[PDB]
Amino acid sequence: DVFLMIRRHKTTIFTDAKSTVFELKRIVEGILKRPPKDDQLFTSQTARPQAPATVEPFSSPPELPDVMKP
Amino acid sequence: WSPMHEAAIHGHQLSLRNLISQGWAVNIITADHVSPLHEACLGGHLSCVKILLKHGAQVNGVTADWHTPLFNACVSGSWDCVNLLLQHGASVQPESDLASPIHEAARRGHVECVNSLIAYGGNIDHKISHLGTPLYLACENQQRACVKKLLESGADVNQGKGQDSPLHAVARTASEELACLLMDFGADTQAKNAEGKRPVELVPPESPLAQLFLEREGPPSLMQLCRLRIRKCFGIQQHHKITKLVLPEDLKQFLLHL
Amino acid sequence: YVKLISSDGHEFIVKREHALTSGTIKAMLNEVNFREIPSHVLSKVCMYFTYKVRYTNSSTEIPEFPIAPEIALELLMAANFLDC
Repeated sequence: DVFLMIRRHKTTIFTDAKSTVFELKRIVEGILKRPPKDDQLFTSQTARPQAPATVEPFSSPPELPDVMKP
Repeated sequence: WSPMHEAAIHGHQLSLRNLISQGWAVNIITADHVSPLHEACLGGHLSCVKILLKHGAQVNGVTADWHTPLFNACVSGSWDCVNLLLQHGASVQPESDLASPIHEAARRGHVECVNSLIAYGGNIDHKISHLGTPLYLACENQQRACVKKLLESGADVNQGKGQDSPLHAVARTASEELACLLMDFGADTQAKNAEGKRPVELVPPESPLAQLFLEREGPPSLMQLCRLRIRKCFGIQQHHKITKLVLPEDLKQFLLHL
Repeated sequence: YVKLISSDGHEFIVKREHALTSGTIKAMLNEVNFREIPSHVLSKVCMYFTYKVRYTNSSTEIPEFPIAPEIALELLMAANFLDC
């Protein structure tokens, strides 16, 4: 199983799959309603549940407190 | 024979002040290189330690069995003696693996002594081959309050003796109390020792420890995960600085394990 | 599937059974607004849900859940508010 974030505009879909891109385009259809990577048009290691692969940017974290620095 | 040693053994502070004023030396040692200061510390005789230090006793003398005055004070349990020696520059880090102050205080559950040794710059994680870390010995001897003091201070919950982690020693012991404690500070339940065995495999068939290592075989709560990560940013005995964070008091106490 | 909405506007669509890892959400339960959790936290929170469910007993070694220090405090507050 392969765990991915599908992101487009300020929305993010969190799901998992395997096989091919074909049925994956329809997975979106049955969620956000539409007809069926990096700068282009996925493994046990490249997309773990806790580290999903991305398929608008998030808010920026605040500065680290001083006591929490090295 | 020696009146000075003899007085120091029994905590006779009047006899000591008498001997000193008649002209007896304070830095007298036996053939074993034991001074009256060593014996005073061994007995936890704070008045006698004060008197000897005032008259120039040496706080870092080493006996033939590798004992220093600080080591003996850690055997006695007198936190006042330990503290007094640390103030006068008693070396925190001994040369012998046979007489480590921080380990002796830890195996005997002398929390306050442990606390002071750490405060004065002792290595909380010092790993002696044939003993382990101070955390490890405290676990072996089921010294609950040393374990909690060491963990709270930032001791590495996973360094024990060789490949045997503290969680292992605790499992053999069957301490349900110490097991929960080590897991709160992030002990690895999936670690294997020199025999390939994991902690759960060393606990009696009839214990709730087995269910504890296995029911919590899943992942910790995200709050637990955040706590481990945040505490990992502070150095030894710096975690109090969590006070200075802009955070609800409930969470500061959670991070401080209070 | 449920819609979790962060404080700066991001919309997170996750499996309902996963989002049920938060007791706080389980109570409120098809669209949950979070006026205090920012997107860079809520995203990590959803990842934790995925991680939690997937590894909630797979007889394998569970891997470390990565947490950068800069997000730890806000994430702890979120974990506290969400009971997970």
